[PDB]
Amino acid sequence: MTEFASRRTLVVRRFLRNRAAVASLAALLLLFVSAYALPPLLPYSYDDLDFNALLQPPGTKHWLGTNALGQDLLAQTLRGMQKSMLIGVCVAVISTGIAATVGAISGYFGGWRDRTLMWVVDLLLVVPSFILIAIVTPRTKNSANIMFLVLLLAGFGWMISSRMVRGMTMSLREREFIRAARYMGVSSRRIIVGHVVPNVASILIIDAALNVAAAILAETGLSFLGFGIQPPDVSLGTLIADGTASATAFPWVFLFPASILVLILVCANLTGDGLRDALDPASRSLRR
Amino acid sequence: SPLLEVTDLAVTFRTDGDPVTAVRGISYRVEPGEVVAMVGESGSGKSAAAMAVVGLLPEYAQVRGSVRLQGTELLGLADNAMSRFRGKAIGTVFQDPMSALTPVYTVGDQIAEAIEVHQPRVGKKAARRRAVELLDLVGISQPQRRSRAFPHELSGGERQRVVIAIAIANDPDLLICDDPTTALDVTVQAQILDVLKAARDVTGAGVLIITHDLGVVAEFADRALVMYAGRVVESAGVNDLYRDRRMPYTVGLLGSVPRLDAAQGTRLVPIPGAPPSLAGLAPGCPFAPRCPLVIDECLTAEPELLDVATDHRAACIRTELVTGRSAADIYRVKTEARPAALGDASVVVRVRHLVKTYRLAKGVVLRRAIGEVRAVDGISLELRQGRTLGIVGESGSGKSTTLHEILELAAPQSGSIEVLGTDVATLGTAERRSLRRDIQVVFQDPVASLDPRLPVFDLIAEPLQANGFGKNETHARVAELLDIVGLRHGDASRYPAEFSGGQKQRIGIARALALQPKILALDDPVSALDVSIQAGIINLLLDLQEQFGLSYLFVSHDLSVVKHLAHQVAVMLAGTVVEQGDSEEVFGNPKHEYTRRLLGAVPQPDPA
Amino acid sequence: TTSDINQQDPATLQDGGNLRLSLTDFPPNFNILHIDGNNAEVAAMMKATLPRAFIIGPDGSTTVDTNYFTSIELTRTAPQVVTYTINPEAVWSDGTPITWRDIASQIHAISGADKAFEIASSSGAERVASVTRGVDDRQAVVTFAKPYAEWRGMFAGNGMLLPASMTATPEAFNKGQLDGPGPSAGPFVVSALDRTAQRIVLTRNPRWWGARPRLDSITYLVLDDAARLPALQNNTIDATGVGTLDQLTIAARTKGISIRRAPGPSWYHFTLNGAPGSILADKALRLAIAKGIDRYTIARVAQYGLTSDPVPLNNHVFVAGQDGYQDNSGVVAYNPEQAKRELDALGWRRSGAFREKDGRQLVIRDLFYDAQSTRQFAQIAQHTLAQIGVKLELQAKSGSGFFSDYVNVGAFDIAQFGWVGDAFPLSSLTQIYASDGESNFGKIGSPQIDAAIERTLAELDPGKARALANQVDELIWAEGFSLPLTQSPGTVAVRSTLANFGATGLADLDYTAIGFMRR
Amino acid sequence: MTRYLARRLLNYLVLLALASFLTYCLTSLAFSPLESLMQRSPRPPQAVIDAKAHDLGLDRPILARYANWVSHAVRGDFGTTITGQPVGTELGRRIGVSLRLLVVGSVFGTVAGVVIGAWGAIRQYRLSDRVMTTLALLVLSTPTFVVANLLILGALRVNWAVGIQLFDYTGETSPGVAGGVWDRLGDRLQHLILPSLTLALAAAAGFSRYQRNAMLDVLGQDFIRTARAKGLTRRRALLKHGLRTALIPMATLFAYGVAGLVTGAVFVEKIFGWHGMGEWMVRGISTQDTNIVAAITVFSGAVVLLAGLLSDVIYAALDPRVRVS
Ligand SMILES: Nc1ncnc2c1ncn2[C@@H]1O[C@H](COP(=O)(O)OP(=O)(O)OP(=O)(O)O)[C@@H](O)[C@H]1O
Ligand SMILES: Nc1ncnc2c1ncn2[C@@H]1O[C@H](COP(=O)(O)OP(=O)(O)OP(=O)(O)O)[C@@H](O)[C@H]1O
Ligand code: SF4
Ligand SMILES: [Mg+2]
Ligand SMILES: [Mg+2]
Repeated sequence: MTEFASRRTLVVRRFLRNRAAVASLAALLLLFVSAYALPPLLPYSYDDLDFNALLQPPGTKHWLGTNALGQDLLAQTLRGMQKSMLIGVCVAVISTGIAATVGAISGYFGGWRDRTLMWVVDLLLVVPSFILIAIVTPRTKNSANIMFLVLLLAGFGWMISSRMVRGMTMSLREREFIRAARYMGVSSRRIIVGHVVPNVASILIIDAALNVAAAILAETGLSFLGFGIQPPDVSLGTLIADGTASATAFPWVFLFPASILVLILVCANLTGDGLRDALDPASRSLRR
Repeated sequence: SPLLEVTDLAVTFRTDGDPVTAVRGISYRVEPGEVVAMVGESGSGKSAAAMAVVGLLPEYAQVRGSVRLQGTELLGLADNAMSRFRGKAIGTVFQDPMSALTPVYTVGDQIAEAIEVHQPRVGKKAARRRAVELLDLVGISQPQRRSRAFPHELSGGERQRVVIAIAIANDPDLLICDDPTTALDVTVQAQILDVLKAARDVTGAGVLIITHDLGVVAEFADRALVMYAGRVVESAGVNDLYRDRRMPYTVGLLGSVPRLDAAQGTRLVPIPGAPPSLAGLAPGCPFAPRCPLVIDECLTAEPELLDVATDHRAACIRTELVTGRSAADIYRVKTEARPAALGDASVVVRVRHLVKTYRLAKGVVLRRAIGEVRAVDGISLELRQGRTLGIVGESGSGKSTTLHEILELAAPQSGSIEVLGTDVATLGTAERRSLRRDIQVVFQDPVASLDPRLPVFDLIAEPLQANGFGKNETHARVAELLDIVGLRHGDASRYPAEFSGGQKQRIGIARALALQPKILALDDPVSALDVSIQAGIINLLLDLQEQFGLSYLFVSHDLSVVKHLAHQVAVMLAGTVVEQGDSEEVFGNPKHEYTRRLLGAVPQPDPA
Repeated sequence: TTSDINQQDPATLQDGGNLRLSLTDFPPNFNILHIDGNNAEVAAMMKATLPRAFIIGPDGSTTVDTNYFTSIELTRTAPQVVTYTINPEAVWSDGTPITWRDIASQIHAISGADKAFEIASSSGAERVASVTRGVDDRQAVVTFAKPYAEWRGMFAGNGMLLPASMTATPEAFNKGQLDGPGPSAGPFVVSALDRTAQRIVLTRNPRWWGARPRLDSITYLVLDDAARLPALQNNTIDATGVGTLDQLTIAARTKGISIRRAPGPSWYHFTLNGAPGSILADKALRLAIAKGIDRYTIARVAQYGLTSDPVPLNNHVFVAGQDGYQDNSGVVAYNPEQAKRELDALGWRRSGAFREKDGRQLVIRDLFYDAQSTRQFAQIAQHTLAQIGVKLELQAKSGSGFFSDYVNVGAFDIAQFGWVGDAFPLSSLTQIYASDGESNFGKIGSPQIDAAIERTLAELDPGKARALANQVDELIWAEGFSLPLTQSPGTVAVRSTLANFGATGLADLDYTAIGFMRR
Repeated sequence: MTRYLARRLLNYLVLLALASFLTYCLTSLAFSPLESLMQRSPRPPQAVIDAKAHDLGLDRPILARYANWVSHAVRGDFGTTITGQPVGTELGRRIGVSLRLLVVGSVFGTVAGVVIGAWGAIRQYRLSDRVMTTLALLVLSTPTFVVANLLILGALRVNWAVGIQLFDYTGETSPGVAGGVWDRLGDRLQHLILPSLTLALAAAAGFSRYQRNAMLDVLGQDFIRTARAKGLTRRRALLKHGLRTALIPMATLFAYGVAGLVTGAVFVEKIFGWHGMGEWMVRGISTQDTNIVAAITVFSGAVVLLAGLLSDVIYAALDPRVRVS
C-alpha cells in the first residue's frame, strides 16, 4: 500500500472537522456527567421540603426557585435528567436500529420476507399500544418501569420509520451498483450494511435525533392523562408535565426543565447534522 | 462579433485537499459556420472548460477568466440572465448520458419541457407532438411507443440520443457537445453527425465538439485543439494537423490510433509514461517527463503557443525537429507481439436460443400495456477458453441485454445458458456464489455501477475483500491495480463523483481486473478513454490473455479495436445474431447486406 | 355565614340573560336515583328542574319549601308517621298534578324491596313501613317501621321528587330517561340536548306557579378541565371552579371576573388499616403514629394560596360551616415527643435510622391515586413522620384499579381518598364507621361504636341527635380510625356581573333570583 | 392489478379480525369496569353492584364474551357503554368531529413543512435555515398544551386590544349561533383558526426536518444540472426536479399522517372543547370500557390498513424504478 484509508476513517475525519457538531457532542455528554457529579454537590438535595419557601422565584439559596412543596427546582431537574436522558438515548438508538434492520431486510429482499415482516408491522400498528402504555406504565416505581417503558416505547415506535426505510430501499435496490455488488459475491448483509444503510442514512439520523425528544415527551403525554411516572420518583417528563399548568403564572417551574429539553434536542440535532455531512460526499460545507 | 470568444479561462476545484487546477489559461473562439474539435488526453480539463463556458460548474469551481457569447461577457451574469441563453443560444450535450436525465420523468416529457421553456405559448399537446418528432429525427426505434419510457428503460445509445435531442430542441446558436457519439454504432452516428451538420448549414450554430476518437474529427470538424494538462497545447486546421503535426505529444497521440487493417494481437503502441499529476506540476512543459526530445531547457519555463505556420500554433520550444519526421521516428520505442500465448478450445460459455422480452405500458398507476420489445430473439453464442468473442451491431439491438442475462446466473426466459460447464439452472445458491469467482464485468455506464459514498480504494478493493484477502494483499493489489490502469496513488481517497469520466471508466476496469477472473465481460470498456490511454488498456488485456488464458466477452461500437482483439465476432441487429464467425471471414467479406453496410460506413481517419 | 354569592334584590336585575356553565361529562342517564345517573353536577343541574322538600340554609338548617309543600310535619312519632301535603298549584311538565302517588312510588322504588331497580342509595326508604292517602290526593302520610332521625333528607339535599311515571316499574327507572329526562316541575325545563356538541339548554318553565326567574336560559357546556379556564377568559362560560392556586392566579388577574369562595363539603383523610395482621392491628400503635403527624402543616402547605389561615378538618361527621361542628381531635394532638415516648414504651426501638421492633422495621405503606393533586399530602406526612422513626413509603397507584385491587381487599397500611359532607350526614356513618359497614375498608370498629351509631339516627330531636353524633365522632377519634386532613375551599371564579350566584357551601341556590346586574 | 387486490383484501381482513381479538381479550383481563361505582361517596349497595356486574356479562368466560360481541358486531351492533348508551351511533359522531377538526390543519401543515424543509436544504447553513431549524426544534420539544395555551394568550390580547371578539376558539360552533346559512360557515371557520394553528405548527415542524434531510441527498446530482441547461432557473430546476425526486420517502409519512393522529389529537381537543376520537379513547381507558376500545380499534385499523395500500400505490407512482406494485 502507501496510505490507503477505509471509508469509516474518512467519515470520522470528516465528522470531527465540523466544529458545531464536535462541540455539541462534548456538551451533550458533559451535562450527562454533570447530572450525577452535581447532585452530591449542591446545597439542597432533591425531595428536601422547605415549608418556609413555597413557590419562590429564583434567588440566592434556591438558584432556580422552588416548587409548590418547597423542593429545590435545580436539584429536582438534575435528578429528572438522570432518568430521562438515559431513557431518551436508549429509545432513540433501539427504535432507529430496529426500524433500519426491518425496513432494509424487507425492502431489499421482497418475496415472503417482505410479506411477513410487513404483516407483523401492520399488526403492531393496528393494535392500540396506547392502552398497553397507559396501564403498564403505572405498575412499579424502580428501574423496572424505565426498562418496561423503553421496551414498550421502543417496541411500538419503530413501525412508521420501518415503512419509510422500506420504501426508500425498494428504489435503492434497483440501482446499478447494488447489482454490481451482487455480481461480485458481496453477501446480502455486507450489501445492506455497506451500500443500502449508508445511502439511506440521511433519514436514519433525523429519526434518531427526533426520537430522543419524542421519547422524552411520550412520558409527559402520559402524565397529562394521569398515567406516567409516579410522584415518589421524578423524571424530566414529569417535571414538565407539572410545569405546563403553571407555565404562565409561575414561569420558572416550567421554563427551566423545558429549557433543558430544548438544549438536549438542539445538541442532538447539531451532532446529527455533522454526521450526515460526513456520510455524504457531495456536502458543500466540507469544500475548503 | 464572434459567436464565441474565450480568453484566459482557468478552473481550480477547491475540494478537501490540494486544489486541482483542471484548466490553466486557455483561449479560443468559434465562428457561426464552423466546427471546432477539442481532442486531448483523459483528465486534461476539456469537460471542465466546457462547463465553465456554459456556466454549470459546482459551487466550489472558482472559475477566473473571460468568456463572451456575442459581445455579452457571460462570466458573472446572474442565473436569470444566464437562463435566457442556456437553452436558446447555448445547447449542451453532457458526457454521461445516464445521470443527465431525471429518473422520474418520461423522456418525451423531458424533451417537451426543454421545448416549452423558451416558447411557453406552444402548450402541451403541440410540445409533446414535436418532442416525438425529435425522437424520430434522431433515430430512436418506435418513437411513439418509446416516448413514455423512463430513462432506465432505454439502451445506452438511445439514452444518449435523448440528450442530443434535448440539446438540439430549440435550434441554438452554439452547440457545446461532449463526445456525442460514444454509445452509438457507426451507421447511426453517421446520421447524428448529419443532423449536427444540418444545424450548421440550415442555420448558423458553430459547434464546439469534444471527442476522444479521431475519425469523427477527420470528417466533421474544421479546426482542432489539442489539450494537455490544462493548457491548449497544439492548434491548427484539421487537415493540416493530421499530416503536419509539430508537437511531440500530438506526434505520439495521432500515431497511436487503431488501424482496422490488423489481425489478432498486433499490440498497438501507446505513449510511454504516466499522465501528469495536475496538482504539483513542476515548472516547464508538462509533457517533459514523457518527451523523447526533452532537453534541460525544456524544464526551466512553460512554453507558450508560438506561430509555426498559417493558422498553426504549437506549445513547444523545439518543433523544427518534429517537422517531417514520423511517430516511428520521433518515438524510437517499438512494440512487438512476442508473448507466452496459450491456445485451447474448451467451451466456457454456450448460450443457445436465448430470448428476452420487455413489456411496454402507459399510465401512472394502472399501467396498461401498449406493446413489447423483443430485446433478444433467439441468439446462439459460443465462447471458447482463451479466446475473445466480439459483439458488434446496431445501437439498441440487445447487446447489453445478453451480457447481463449470462451474468445473472439463473435460468433465462426461454433459453439455455452454460457457463464453465454448469447449466445455470442446475446451480443452487452456494454453488452459484462460488462460481462467480471467475467471471466479472465492466458496465457500459461506469459511473452508475460505482456508488457515490465510497472512496476509490473501497470501490476497487470491494471485490477482493468479499473473497478472502487480508489487508496486506488487498492493499498491495490495489496499489498495483491503480498504476496498471494509469491512475495515481492519492486518488484512493477521492469519491467517484470528482473524476473526469474516462477516469471513472478506468476505476471500473480496475475493479473488474481484481481477482483475475477466467471470463471477463466488457460492455464498451474503452469508450470514454482517449486514443493513447486506451491503447495501453488493449495492450494490457491482450498480454494478460496470452498468459493466464483469459477469455473476454467484448461488445463495443469501435470496429477497429475489435479488429485487434477479437478471434470471432457476432454482428447483432434487432435482437438476432445477423452474422457470426471468425473475424476474417466476416471482416474480409460480409455475406449479409447490413454488416457490409456497417463495415463500409466506418470513418476513415485520413481527411483526404 | 359560610355563603358568598353577591346577594342582590332580584327585582333590581335584568329581565333576561343567559347563564352559561360547564360540566365535565354528558350525563349518561338522566335519573338521579340511578347508579349511572347520580352525580354531584348532574344533581346540581337537576335541582333547577325538580321538586325538593326542604331548603337547606347556609349551615345545613332546613326549612319547608313553600313552593311545593304547604307543610311537612312530624305528626305522631310513636312509629314516626310523617305527613307531606302539596299545594294545589304544583303540576308536572305534562300537566298532571303532583299527588301522593309520586311520593309513594318513589320511595317504594328506592326502598330496596325489589332488586330490579338499580338504586344508587336507599336514603332511609328502607325503614318506611307504608304510605297511604291522607285527607285528599295532595296529602301523603309516611309511616316508619323504626324511628329515623334523618327523615327530612328523603326529598332534600341531593334527593328530589321524581314523577310517578318515571319511578313506577323497573324498566322506567333503569332506562326510562336514558336519552333525556322525563317531566319536570320547577323554575326551568330542559329543552335542548345536543349530543354531538354536548350542550344542554334549560329554558323557563311555562307552567311554573312560583316566582318568575330573572334569567332566560341556562346553558351547560361539557368541557374538559383544560378548556374550562380559557373558555371563561373570553365570554364563553361565566363560572368555573378554580381548584388550584395556578387557576386561582390566572382567574384573579383576569379583568371582568371576581373570585368568590366558601368552604365546600368534600374533604380528604388518611384511612388506617386495622385488619388483623397489618402493623396497625393494635390500637396504641395507631394512636401513636397519628400523634406524630402534623395535620396543620399539611393543611397550611396543601392550601397555600387558596385561603388565609388554612386549617385542618377536625370532625368525621360535620364540616366547618355546618352547625354541630366542633373540635374533637384532642386525643390525637400533634405533639411529637409523646409519639416518641409511646413508641419507646411500646417496643419499637430507635435503631439508627428508623424504629425496629425485632429486626422488623417500622415501615408503613401509603396508597393514593390521582398522583398529581394528592402527592402534596403523601410527601408532607412522610417528611414529618421520618423525624419520629417511621418510614411511610409512597405507593402511588394508577387510579384505574385502586379500590378493587387494593382497598377493598385490604392490601394497604394507610390509604388516602376523599369523602363528601352533606347537609344530612347521619346516614353515611352507619355505612362507613360501623363494624359491618360496606365502606369500612380498614376493618376498625367496636360494639360501642355500633351501639352509639344506631342510637344517633333514632332520636327525633334535631339538636339531641347532633349531640349524639358528636359522641360517635369522639369515639372514632379515640381508636385511630382515620385522620381527616383538609376540606376543599369553594373558590369559584364567576363573572363579576353575576348576582345571587357563586360559592354557596352546603346551602342551595334558588334559581328564580339569580340574574345579571342591571346595565 | 386486480389479482393484487384479491390478495390484499384477505391479507387485511385476517389482520383486522385478529387484532380485534387481541384487544378484546387483553382489555377483558386488564379492565375493571365497576371501580367507578366504588370511587363514589354514596357507594351503591353491594346487591345493586353485583347485579350490575351480572348485567353486562363480566362473569362469563372471556372467549364467550368475545363470541357474543363479534356475533352482532358484524351487523352494526357495536354494543353499549357501561352506562346504557349505544356505541355505534357515538362512533359515527366522533369520527365526524375528528375529521372536521383535523383535515385543514394537517394538510396545510404538511404543505408548509415540505416548503420549509426544501427551503432549508437549499440554504443549508445560512441564517434563514438556522432560524427555521431552531423554531422547528422548539415546537417539537414542547407539549402541545403549552403551544396552544400561548396561542390563546395571543388571541386574548388581540381581542382585548381591538375591542371586538374576533377570536372564538372554544367549542366547534358559537353556543347559541342564530340564523344564517353563510353565518354558519363564518362561525365554523372562525372556530377552526386556533386548533388548526396548533396542528399545523406540529405538522410543519415535524415534516420540515424530514424534508430537509431528504432533499440534501438530491441537491448535488446531475439531472439538476441538465435541467438548468434546458433553460430553467436554479430555483425552478431545484423544485421541479430535485424536490420531485426527494418526495419519495415522504409518501409514507403523509399516508400515515392521514391515520394515527385521529386518536392522537387528544390534547388539541382538550383545550378547545372539541369531542372526538381522542377524547373517546381516553374516556374508554379511564372508564374501563372494552366495547368503546374495541369499536375504536376496528375503525382505526380499517384506516391504518387502507393507508398501507395507498402507500404502495403512491410509492410506485412517485418513483417508476420501484417495480413492486
Ligand atoms: N467535481 C470535481 N471535483 C474535483 N476534481 C474534479 C471534478 N471534476 C473534474 N475534476 C478533475 O479535473 C481534472 C479534469 O477533469 P475533466 O473532466 O475536465 O477532464 P476531461 O479532459 O473531461 O477528461 P475525460 O476526457 O476523461 O472526460 C481531473 O483530474 C478530474 O479528476
Ligand atoms: N427495462 C426495459 N424496458 C423496456 N425496454 C428495454 C428495457 N431495457 C432495455 N430495453 C430495450 O431493449 C433494447 C435492447 O437494449 P440494450 O439494453 O440491449 O442496449 P444495446 O442493444 O447494448 O444498445 P447500446 O449498444 O446502445 O448500448 C433497446 O431497444 C431498449 O430500449
Ligand atoms: S517543449 Fe520540450 S518537453 Fe515539451 S513537447 Fe516540446 S520538446 Fe518535448
Ligand atoms: Mg469529460
Ligand atoms: Mg448497451
